[PDB]
Amino acid sequence: GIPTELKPGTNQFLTTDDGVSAPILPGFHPTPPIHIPGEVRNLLEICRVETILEVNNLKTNETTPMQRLCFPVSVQSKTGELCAAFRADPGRDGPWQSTILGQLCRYYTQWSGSLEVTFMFAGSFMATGKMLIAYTPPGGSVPADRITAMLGTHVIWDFGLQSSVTLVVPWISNTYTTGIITIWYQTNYVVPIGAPTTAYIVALAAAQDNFTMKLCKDT
Amino acid sequence: GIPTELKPGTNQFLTTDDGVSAPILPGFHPTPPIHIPGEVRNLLEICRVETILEVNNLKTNETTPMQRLCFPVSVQSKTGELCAAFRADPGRDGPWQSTILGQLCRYYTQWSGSLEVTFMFAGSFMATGKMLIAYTPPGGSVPADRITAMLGTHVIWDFGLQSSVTLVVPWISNTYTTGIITIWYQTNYVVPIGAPTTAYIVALAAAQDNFTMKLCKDT
Amino acid sequence: GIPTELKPGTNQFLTTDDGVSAPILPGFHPTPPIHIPGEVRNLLEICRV
Amino acid sequence: NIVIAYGERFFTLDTKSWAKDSKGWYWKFPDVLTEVGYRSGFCVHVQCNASKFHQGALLVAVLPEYVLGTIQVGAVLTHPYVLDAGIPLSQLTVCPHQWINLRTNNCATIIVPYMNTVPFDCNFGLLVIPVVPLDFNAGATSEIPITVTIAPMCAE
Amino acid sequence: NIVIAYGERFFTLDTKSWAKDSKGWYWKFPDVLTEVGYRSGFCVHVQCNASKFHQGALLVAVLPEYVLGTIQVGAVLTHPYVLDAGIPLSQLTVCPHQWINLRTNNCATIIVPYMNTVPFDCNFGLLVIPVVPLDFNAGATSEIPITVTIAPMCAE
Amino acid sequence: HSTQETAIGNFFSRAGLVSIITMPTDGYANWDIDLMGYAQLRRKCELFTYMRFDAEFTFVVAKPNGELVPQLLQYMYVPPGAPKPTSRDSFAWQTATNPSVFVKMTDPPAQVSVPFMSPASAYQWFYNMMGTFSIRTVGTKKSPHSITLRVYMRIKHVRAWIPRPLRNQPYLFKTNPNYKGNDIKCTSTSRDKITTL
Amino acid sequence: HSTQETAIGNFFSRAGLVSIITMPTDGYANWDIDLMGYAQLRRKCELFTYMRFDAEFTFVVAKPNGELVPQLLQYMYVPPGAPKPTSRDSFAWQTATNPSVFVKMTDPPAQVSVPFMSPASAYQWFYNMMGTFSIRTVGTKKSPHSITLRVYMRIKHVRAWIPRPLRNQPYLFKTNPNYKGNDIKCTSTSRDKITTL
Repeated sequence: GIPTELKPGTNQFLTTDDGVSAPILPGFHPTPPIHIPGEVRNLLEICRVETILEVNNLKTNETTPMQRLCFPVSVQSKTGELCAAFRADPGRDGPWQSTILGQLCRYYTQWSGSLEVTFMFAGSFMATGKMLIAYTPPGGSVPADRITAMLGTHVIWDFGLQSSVTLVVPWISNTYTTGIITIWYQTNYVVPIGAPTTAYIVALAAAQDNFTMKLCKDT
Repeated sequence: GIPTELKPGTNQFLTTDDGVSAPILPGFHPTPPIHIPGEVRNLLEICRVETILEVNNLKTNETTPMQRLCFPVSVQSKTGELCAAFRADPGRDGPWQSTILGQLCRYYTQWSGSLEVTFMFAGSFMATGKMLIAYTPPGGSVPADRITAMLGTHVIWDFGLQSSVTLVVPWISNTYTTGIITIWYQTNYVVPIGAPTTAYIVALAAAQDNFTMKLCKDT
Repeated sequence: GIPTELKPGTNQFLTTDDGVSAPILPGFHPTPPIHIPGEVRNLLEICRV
Repeated sequence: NIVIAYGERFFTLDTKSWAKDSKGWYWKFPDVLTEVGYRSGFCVHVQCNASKFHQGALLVAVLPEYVLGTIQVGAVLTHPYVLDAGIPLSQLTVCPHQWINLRTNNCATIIVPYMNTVPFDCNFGLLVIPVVPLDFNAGATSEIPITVTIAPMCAE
Repeated sequence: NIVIAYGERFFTLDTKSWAKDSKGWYWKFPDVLTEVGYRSGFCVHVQCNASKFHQGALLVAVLPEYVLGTIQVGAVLTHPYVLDAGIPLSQLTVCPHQWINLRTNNCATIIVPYMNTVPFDCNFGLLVIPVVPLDFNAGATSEIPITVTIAPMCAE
Repeated sequence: HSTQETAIGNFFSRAGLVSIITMPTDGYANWDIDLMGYAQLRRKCELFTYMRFDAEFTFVVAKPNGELVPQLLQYMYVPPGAPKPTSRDSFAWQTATNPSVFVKMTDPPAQVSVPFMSPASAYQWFYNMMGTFSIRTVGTKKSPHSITLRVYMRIKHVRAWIPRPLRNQPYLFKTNPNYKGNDIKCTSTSRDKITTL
Repeated sequence: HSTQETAIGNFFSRAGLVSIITMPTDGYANWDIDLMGYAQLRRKCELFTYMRFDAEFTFVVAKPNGELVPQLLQYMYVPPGAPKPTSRDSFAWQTATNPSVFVKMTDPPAQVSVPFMSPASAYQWFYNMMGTFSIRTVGTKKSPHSITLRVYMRIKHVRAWIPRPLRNQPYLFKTNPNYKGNDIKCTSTSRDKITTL
């Protein structure tokens, strides 16, 4: 025979080995696969669709969970005041627990990339107004009024012409890094007679094409 | 020596392994084979011959088992009535236990393909008549008369001109799927003087060239 | 190291095996053979007289 | 705005009344056409007729192998937050979906091809869920009709 | 209608009388020609003479290495359902066979070549079994003769 | 960096425990192969609808407390559609069509690969019977040693189709995706006001 | 799918038990090699008439209850036409023309391949003596351990000729295909009428 040797590391069972084993049925021929549409080759194809967030997660909405998908605007609110504010972290608890991006990043540890947040108005056609979607850089502070929030990164969204605005987050990371998005009242909500006084905004969230993650971890 | 390692899965005895062992007689020369006719290379060469079924498996034919191979026709039977009916499953018990197709499919679990059933008349030459060989699709119901059995898949077999009819089953499968073949009296059995009043029909069964099977199982 | 496996049939001693063993004298040079007449290559050369 | 699922005559059902406290409706395919008028495709059309003084938003989305759980007209959803199957409403956009927002557009159509492990054989469902509720003033029409139009394609 | 087994002078034996309660006859080859008139072939011819008023069916089939079990003229089978060997009659068509049906044809011949593990050396049998019994009316001939004609080929 | 870590093959790697079998001093067990045996590997498999893969098993066997004894065992795999052993000395243990392995306890554990055993083209969790295992000790006498073992299962050549929303409610039964109707817990965590960051 | 599963080679695979040998506290056994030893592998071999193959044996040896002891054994194969050992210390155990193997009980089992040992071109069940095995423990003293073992046999390079109708009657003897004449059981199952589907 040929001379051999036993290196240290034999007769052990590692759980993450690429070991080709002997088949239990050598003469079996499996069923040949056919074309089934919607093949998922990577987990990033699921993390790139716009799913609904839960920004309105109050204490009184625990009994009726259908009101957690929309936050309301109204006429009695004054100008230059705050409507909503939320963090921009998919891993930690909060509004990002309800999206598929924040549920697949729980299976990993580190993630880095860019995101996008798409809002949608569901009000009357005869109503018009203006909203301010401000984004603060990570490491800064929350703005106190509409003036200092305009100096940073922001977009003016008027729903009298459009119906959906898309705000893109430049970069997030996780090894504070918080990307607080505030919703400000630029102009007041004006309606004619017959139109409803309150409306609702539904916020969506998805990731971009440069959002990678690693270090798989079981929950 | 060369560095080696012992992967998990050594010192075990699998019963279905392709392991080349050491011969017990290295210097022995076996007898060279000669040409013997009738070589069977696959089990489907045995499943493609027309063997006799047992359709007439009654309770009174257990003492004399020679009468189980033929079912009788007669003159006193009226028109538009049923003569015989049987299932079209080779695996389960019934008329298909007596054929070589239903005895080799007991060694497997799943089978799928097309079959054929060949009838044969053994009556007098001076006799004539007509029979109806109806086949219902799987999932349907048994027909109640000759009228609704004609609307499906059927063949008119007159033994005054021919002597053998071949009915082909389109598809059977096993993962109800029953392929009930009914024998109807189209016209009455007419004979001249001197001719015998009763005759007998012998049913044969074989598989087609697209009948495969897998998942070998010991009985 | 390379991944290996132990098939059923190891640590056994068959009496009719063609197994090349280690020599007990590696540095020894045997006596070279010379031409000796009457070489029997097969047992049928004795059964044909 | 034609959406095709995963990148690959005209029967008209009954009209559902979108009330102020509606929860949702679902239809099982292809059971919805087994009494009016296997391998096939589908081309469904969901459209509603509302005025410019009504507000609301619907979420039409197909769902293959949608099975339910124990607590032609279509049944009414009891708990629309978990869809009576444990899956959330907010993650339903991973399926081929469409938004029916009453501010801009009043039509939604989804092209659904055949999808099964066996080529010849209830395949999928169709959920219409009022995410944003209907709101109006006094004197307007209290109900908004929702009509579903199904068109089969290349039946075998 | 020449059938050859597995795709590769004229001696006349005695005539057997097909009665109404006949069970079957079998002949052992090549023992049937060892007193009238090794490697060889065979060409057997089984034919019967019946009128157009008799009905019945015979099954002639060769069987290599047909051994029996304990309960020129040929012996009479006792249990024709199991052929006195445990094998059934209904599966006998896996051998080279021929059907002698009295409605259409009255002849049957089988070409049997040499078949053994050793080329130079009872090889096969020949079963004639009345599957469908003979039936007639009163006044007709009660017996039908069955003649067997054997022709050897390329004897060595 | 590349996008190799989020592939469908590496997402179902790193084989974990799927069963635990305790055989104290009957003598035979019958464990049905099922993926939904724990809380893990059920929420991860319900992300899709159609899955196609093969299996890879490992039987780590020991005593209840650490040590090993020289005992010979047998792990017989029953194919789908075959009768299970109902006794210790039944006729199913000598069936040639049921493949089995014969390893000892002082042996590195067995490595058995089970192929795709479904009559369809892929598995289906929402509307399979991949197989059952049977473990017994050889011999005609009762072995005086308590035997316990755990089975680890890997999933190779993963192919997925039709992604599905992830389950956020706890399970009650293991046949249907049921939930409790007395309360519906929220997926997200709540705060006191919508303005408090 | 293809027609590979119904081949003649895969139909005689998946080696099963062909013998069981119990040696309690004589010291030697003589087991004749025969295929028709069980109900299996006799109905499957009587489907044809001429078979040509080689053999492959495995001797799984243990105690009556699980455990193993460090004992040295010897499995001597007797060729067809050689005298069998009639005693424990006979002269046949030291015959050089009879090949033998020497394995222990703490050893993975032996793998012995027996070739086609017939003087004709194929085996014949309807009108061979493939060989006999002899198993004993080495030494001149009685070993104080009850030894039992089972033999598994594989069939490789299968070639078949002249298909035959399958046996549906139970066997009585193992030399001739006899049946009982007091009753003839039907192959098929009976029903009350020919019209009842």
